[PDB]
Amino acid sequence: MEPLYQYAWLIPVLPLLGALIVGFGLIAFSETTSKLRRPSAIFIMALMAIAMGHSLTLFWSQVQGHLPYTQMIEWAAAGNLHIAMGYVIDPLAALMLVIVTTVAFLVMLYSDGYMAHDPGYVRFFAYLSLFGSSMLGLVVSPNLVQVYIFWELVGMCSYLLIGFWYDRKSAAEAAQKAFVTNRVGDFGLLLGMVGLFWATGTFDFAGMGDRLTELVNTGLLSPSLAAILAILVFLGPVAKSAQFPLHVWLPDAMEGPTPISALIHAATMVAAGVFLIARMFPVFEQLPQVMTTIAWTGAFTAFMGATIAITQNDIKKSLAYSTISQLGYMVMGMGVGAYSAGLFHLMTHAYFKAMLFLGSGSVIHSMEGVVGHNPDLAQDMRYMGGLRKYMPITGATFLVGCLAISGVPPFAGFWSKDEILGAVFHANPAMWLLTWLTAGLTAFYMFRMYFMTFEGKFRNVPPERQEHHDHHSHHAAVPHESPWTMTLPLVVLAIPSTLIGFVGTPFNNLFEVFIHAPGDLTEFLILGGSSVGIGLMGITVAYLMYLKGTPSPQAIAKAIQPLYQFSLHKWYFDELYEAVFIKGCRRLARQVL
Amino acid sequence: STFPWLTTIILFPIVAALAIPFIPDPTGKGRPIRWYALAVGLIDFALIVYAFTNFYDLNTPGMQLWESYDWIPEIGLRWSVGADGLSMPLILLTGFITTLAILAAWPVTLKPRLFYFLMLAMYGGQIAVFAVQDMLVFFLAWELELIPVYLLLAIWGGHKRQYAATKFILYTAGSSLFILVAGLAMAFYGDTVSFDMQTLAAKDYALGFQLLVYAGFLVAYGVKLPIVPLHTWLPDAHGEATAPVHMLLAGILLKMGGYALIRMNVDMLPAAHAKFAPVLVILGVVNIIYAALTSYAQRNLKRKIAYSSISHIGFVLIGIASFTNLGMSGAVLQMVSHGLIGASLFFLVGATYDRTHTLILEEMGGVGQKMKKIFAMFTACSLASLALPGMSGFVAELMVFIGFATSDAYSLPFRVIVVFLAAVGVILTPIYLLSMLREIFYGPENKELVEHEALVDAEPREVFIIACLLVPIIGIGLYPKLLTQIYDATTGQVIARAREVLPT
Amino acid sequence: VISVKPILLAMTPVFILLCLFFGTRNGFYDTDQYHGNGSAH
Amino acid sequence: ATDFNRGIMKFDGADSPAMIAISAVLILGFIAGLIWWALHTAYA
Ligand SMILES: CCCCCCCCCCCCCCCC(=O)OC[C@H](CO[C@@H]1O[C@H](CS(=O)(=O)O)[C@@H](O)[C@H](O)[C@H]1O)OC(=O)CCCCCCCCCCCCCCC
Ligand SMILES: CCCCCCCCCCCCCCCC(=O)OC[C@H](CO[C@@H]1O[C@H](CS(=O)(=O)O)[C@@H](O)[C@H](O)[C@H]1O)OC(=O)CCCCCCCCCCCCCCC
Ligand SMILES: CCCCCCCCCCCCCCCC(=O)OC[C@H](CO[C@@H]1O[C@H](CS(=O)(=O)O)[C@@H](O)[C@H](O)[C@H]1O)OC(=O)CCCCCCCCCCCCCCC
Ligand SMILES: CCCCCCCCCCCCCCCC(=O)OC[C@H](COP(=O)(O)OC[C@@H](O)CO)OC(=O)CCCCCCCCCCCCCCC
Ligand SMILES: CCCCCCCCCCCCCCCC(=O)OC[C@H](COP(=O)(O)OC[C@@H](O)CO)OC(=O)CCCCCCCCCCCCCCC
Ligand SMILES: CCCCCCCCCCCCCCCC(=O)OC[C@H](COP(=O)(O)OC[C@@H](O)CO)OC(=O)CCCCCCCCCCCCCCC
Ligand SMILES: CCCCCCCCCCCCCCCC(=O)OC[C@H](COP(=O)(O)OC[C@@H](O)CO)OC(=O)CCCCCCCCCCCCCCC
Ligand SMILES: CC1=C(/C=C/C(C)=C/C=C/C(C)=C/C=C/C=C(C)/C=C/C=C(C)/C=C/C2=C(C)CCCC2(C)C)C(C)(C)CCC1
Ligand SMILES: CC1=C(/C=C/C(C)=C/C=C/C(C)=C/C=C/C=C(C)/C=C/C=C(C)/C=C/C2=C(C)CCCC2(C)C)C(C)(C)CCC1
Repeated sequence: MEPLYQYAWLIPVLPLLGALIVGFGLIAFSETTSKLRRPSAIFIMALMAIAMGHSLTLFWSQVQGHLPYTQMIEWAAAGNLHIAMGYVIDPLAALMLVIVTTVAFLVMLYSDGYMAHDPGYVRFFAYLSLFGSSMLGLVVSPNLVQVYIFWELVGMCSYLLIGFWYDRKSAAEAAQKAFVTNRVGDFGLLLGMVGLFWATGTFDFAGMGDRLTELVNTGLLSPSLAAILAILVFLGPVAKSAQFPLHVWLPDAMEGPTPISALIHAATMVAAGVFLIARMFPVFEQLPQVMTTIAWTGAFTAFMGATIAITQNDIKKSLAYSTISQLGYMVMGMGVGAYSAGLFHLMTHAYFKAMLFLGSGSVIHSMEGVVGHNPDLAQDMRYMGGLRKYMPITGATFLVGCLAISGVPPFAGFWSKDEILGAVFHANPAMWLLTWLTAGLTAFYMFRMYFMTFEGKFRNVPPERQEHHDHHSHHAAVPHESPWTMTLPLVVLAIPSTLIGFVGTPFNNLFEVFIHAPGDLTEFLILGGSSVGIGLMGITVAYLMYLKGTPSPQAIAKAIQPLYQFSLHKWYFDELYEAVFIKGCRRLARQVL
Repeated sequence: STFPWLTTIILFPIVAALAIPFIPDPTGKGRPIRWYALAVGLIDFALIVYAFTNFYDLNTPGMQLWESYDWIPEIGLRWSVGADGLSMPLILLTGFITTLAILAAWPVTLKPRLFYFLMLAMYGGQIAVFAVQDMLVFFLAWELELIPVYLLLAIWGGHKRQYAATKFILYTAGSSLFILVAGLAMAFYGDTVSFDMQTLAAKDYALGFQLLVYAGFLVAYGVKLPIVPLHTWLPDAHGEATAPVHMLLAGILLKMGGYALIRMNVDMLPAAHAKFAPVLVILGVVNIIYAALTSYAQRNLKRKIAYSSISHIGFVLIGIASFTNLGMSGAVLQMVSHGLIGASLFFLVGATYDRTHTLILEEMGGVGQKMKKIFAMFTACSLASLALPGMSGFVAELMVFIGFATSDAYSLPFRVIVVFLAAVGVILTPIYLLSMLREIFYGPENKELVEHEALVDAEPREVFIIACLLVPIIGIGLYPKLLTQIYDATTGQVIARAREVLPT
Repeated sequence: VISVKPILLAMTPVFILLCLFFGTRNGFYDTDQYHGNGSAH
Repeated sequence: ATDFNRGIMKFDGADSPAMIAISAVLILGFIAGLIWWALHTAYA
């Protein structure tokens, strides 16, 4: 038990050790180890299985009932200032650790068969193991300096994961835009860390909390400076994750392989921006104005993503904007005071979002088997039709995911969504009704995606484009089916979506007594009933609009021209965001030169 | 302990360079010359390591190896050598960088004799600068490096190198103009005319005389170390060069001007150092800002990396005047990290210059479709250069920020303004290094670039040099306590004296 | 505390030994592969 | 002059003296004002 907790530090080291072993030999020979594709992946799979078993053992020991462990040591000491680094063991840390390890293991199990036609196979597994090791290091980190260290590591490895094929020109600018988008939040977190070390200097979180409490009690500073420092702290997860000012990096980072976005969107870059505010909750509980502006910008970006993701012809961009909308929900709930409910909503959202991205990647791979190497004719929705009879279990899994993201009967996201709406209705009625309309607006385009992707008649390609399927892949005429590789995680990730709905009920409320903040109501039922009513409204609108077809959207597009054309591109966001900034920077650098 | 070590380490390349014009008949290109020079550099680095690991202690804060030799009964030229705390890793960096630069100079055909002779002559002076503990012999060793690097950049470089070489030698002469005056001014005040270093720090001067001496020091140290009014020589110096001379140009030669900038202007006189500390901090901030904004609009491949030397030495210019123990201790680590990054990056630039003759970022569109080790090494060196925490650049700038955050006499406006400006400086500094990697490799395959020139994938020899240059940066960035204990007592004594002199 | 001398004395002899072993390794500057004297000019 | 505008940095005013003169005197004025403000603000 106690040696098991003393030796609980090599778990993020062994995937890093495997990545070092792979990368030391991949650049030394690059012709001998290039033939070895399968056992070099089997070794990484065995290391990830050992890490998953260690994570399950630590989570079982934490749920059995113990004390939160800590281990710190001196790192770059000085005469007066001493910096301590190490690892903390928390039940929330193990709860995120099992999620990260299970998601990485299922992504590697998908990429075992997804990359069976690409010559680059060993660098993909090495970079995925490096991403998993950096995320496992980011989970267990009690000091904010190593939070910044693993933040930079996640940003660098995501910059490596975006540019993989180095053939397309969109992914060239996408990684360079995403790195400076992360650099804006890194600048904000650096200013926040500088201000926090200027005021405080006790490196613990609770020590910083009660030191700031004693510095607020005995009058030494102004609360406006603490508000500016809290805004600078929040500015990190604004630009790293998706928010109102900085969210245009995510459709650029969408372009690439599907196991890349399956790790980026699930619990690694999405969960880290929430976990930074989760570790800074006693600092943020002192003043409420930063909590109100956090909830306001979360409700604003949730309202923005729902109106963007309607008229989108790409499946992965609409999935990413729905992820932005759910980020708005969980950020607004964390600003209100739905902390444990926001963490449970993040867990549920990652649980169905990884499965939904794997199903979308299976549909994309089937359309790659049908339609050739043109990506714009492959990710479009005008060609999707009649995919239910060819993909029965994949279509059923996508239906389960698209129904659990709504949850008009009692399901996984149902209780978490009603707890979020109850917290906002306790906070503010206007944001509650805004999120109530947003919850129907997201179900509208969700069921639009479900009724345009699988159900309907089979639609072919017009003869203006090329019609061949022998460019650089296999030869197949009918839409085929993945035999055993891609079908396994789609049925593994089904039973958590059933289990966490009954395990996270508000009656027993085990998640509240398991994860707590460090320090029966009928109105809940009628807000839940209003959510079911607007979900049924969204279902009955999006059903016959695309299956029956009597409210045809062409007459609706001819009806409202400017409201459609303003949100058609994205929302007229990027053409104002990049243009004058890049031109001003170019003119300033030209004048300086 | 009774044997002279540093004197023989300095004098051994100067003696061994006399065998370079001898050279029994190779009947070839000059391969015995480089095979002898590599062995000479290897045994010199082995002697440096063997002298460091035995006699250098970490307890005495003064000088461990103290050897004095009476040269003449005249003026005061005295061969007195001494190793300090913050100068002991500098010699081990000098020997390592010069050994790998000797090993990296394989394709030399046009006059290798004078090349390796000037290399072995500059390797003696690069240790004689850091090992001397005099006032006049230090100026002699500073003017010793005047001729050989100028001669190498004259006999080979890019285009119009004759305009750059004369400007470089006249800039170095203008740098050396003030050193003799500023050394004789502090020595001719009162009595004790002898030029011992330990007696010059105990002398007392007036306020205006110390201000004039500090101005004469800062003019030469602003000519040497590049600041925004005196950095016009550096694009012409570091853009028009080849790789094995550019390694020594961008490594220890830039830290030579920063080591003396600490050792004279803090230990000799700290009273006038505090009056120019906000000016030096603001000049380093403007340096960090101006280097990225100048290098982003540049189209040349080598000046784009040469301005990164200014962008990285601005952090040292900030951290020198921080008046903190951690801020003073992080400057040596930042200098070592910047040298180890810039030498590898400029050797890599000089290596990829031979595969693609055009030095334009527009035609370079499809160089990554054939060779992948070159692209992987460039991505690894760039990511080591920008902000990464596994390498010690982030640890060095974190030490600078932490040492500048807890300072004195700059309470309300100055710390937050300088921190907010250095934050947008580190916003601006990865932009051009990202855009270069986006424009050169990431793109379609150019047909004319393959039709005109044919590129060949890299050797396993080229992997070995970058593998030897990358591992000490990761070893320092993973465990920064290895370099701390070397000069912790010296930096503590320096900061204690600087806080004893500074009132309030 | 970690010292520098026992980790440097165990890493420098293999560093001395690998220099000549990688110096005999070549192949790019061998047949012709290049039109030039070695410098920039 | 001729080898400075070949990529995405092409503008209309690059070698005109009337623009670069006022830009240079504005940059030098802000540099001198920042140096004077940091000299008269610190140690007080
Ligand atoms: C209600 C008010 C709300 C206010 C909201 C404020 C938001 C501030 C953050 C905005 C972030 C915008 C990121 C844009 C990234 C992008 O365009 O691509 C990435 C580009 C690439 O450009 C170029 O891009 C080219 C490719 S392409 O153009 O992008 O296609 C490429 O070829 C080239 O190499 C490269 O140079 O990177 C840039 O060089 C500029 C990055 C953005 C600069 C950040 C500094 C801005 C500070 C704002 C100061 C505010 C003033 C007020 C202070 C209170
Ligand atoms: C603040 C402290 C400053 C300390 C440094 C100054 C100390 C005093 C230096 C003494 C002055 C030297 C006078 C002789 C110069 C000369 O002979 O030039 C002849 C050469 C030949 O020119 C070139 O020559 C080329 C032909 S060839 O190379 O000569 O063969 C030809 O092609 C080309 O057209 C032509 O341009 O000119 C140059 O190379 C330009 C460099 C000249 C160096 C002068 C240093 C003076 C700097 C003033 C301080 C600047 C301050 C900046 C901040 C405001
Ligand atoms: C502590 C933090 C440390 C951070 C370190 C950051 C390193 C960043 C490196 C980024 C390199 C980008 C290259 C992208 C791929 C490419 O184009 O080249 C592909 C070539 C392969 O060659 C060729 O590759 C071809 C495949 S293909 O072209 O890519 O399709 C193949 O066909 C051919 O046979 C073969 O010759 O290069 C390789 O893949 C060699 C491996 C380089 C990858 C490094 C792995 C990183 C491990 C981290 C270790 C951490 C150390 C911790 C220390 C305690
Ligand atoms: C002072 C020290 C400063 C730090 C310097 C660091 C030195 C580290 C250098 C190693 C990086 C090597 C990169 C080579 C990679 C490379 O580019 O070369 C590859 C080379 C083989 O290449 P080939 O010539 O086959 O080329 C491949 C072609 O055939 C293509 O098919 O492999 C070798 O034989 C070297 C293997 C490394 C062997 C390392 C052995 C280390 C032994 C250490 C013994 C320790 C004893 C410890 C006792 C406690
Ligand atoms: C601050 C600035 C805000 C500016 C943007 C405004 C955002 C405001 C929100 C408007 C919604 C989006 C409109 C644009 C979005 C848009 O343009 O696309 C809406 C979409 C149009 O069809 P598509 O975009 O699929 O069409 C693509 C084709 O047109 C291509 O030819 O379908 C609708 O018309 C359905 C709307 C019925 C809605 C009525 C259903 C009844 C709802 C239930 C009753 C309860 C009331 C609840 C509240 C409604
Ligand atoms: C302490 C040294 C500080 C550096 C000072 C050196 C300044 C550079 C020398 C002047 C240029 C000489 C060209 C001569 C021309 C010459 O006679 O040799 C010319 C000879 C020709 O060899 P190559 O094979 O290059 O011939 C050209 C062929 O490639 C045909 O294309 O080159 C050498 O062997 C260079 C030998 C070094 C010659 C310089 C030796 C200087 C010894 C004295 C150094 C000072 C001692 C100071 C007291 C300690
Ligand atoms: C997520 C974070 C993960 C971070 C993990 C990173 C850990 C890094 C910490 C390093 C500091 C280690 C200090 C321990 C070392 C220690 O405590 O023992 C030091 C020990 C000294 O032995 P003794 O004290 O018995 O020796 C007394 C005698 O030395 C007296 O002369 O042995 C060593 O010298 C080991 C040999 C160096 C071995 C170097 C290993 C690395 C070699 C890599 C070669 C390059 C590989 C290239 C591949 C291409
Ligand atoms: C929280 C939040 C927010 C935020 C946002 C953001 C994220 C922003 C950004 C930020 C930023 C983005 C910042 C920046 C700024 C800074 C600055 C403004 C800088 C400056 C610059 C300069 C200063 C330059 C110039 C110069 C020259 C010309 C040369 C050298 C010198 C000098 C440096 C002077 C808001 C409110 C929206 C709302 C929502 C939430
Ligand atoms: C001489 C010298 C030094 C040193 C010291 C030391 C301390 C050493 C080492 C240390 C250590 C203890 C380290 C080690 C560890 C780590 C590692 C081992 C790493 C790894 C890496 C690798 C191997 C990789 C590779 C690569 C990659 C990553 C990718 C791409 C490619 C390449 C190749 C780059 C000093 C500092 C005084 C300074 C001066 C000089």
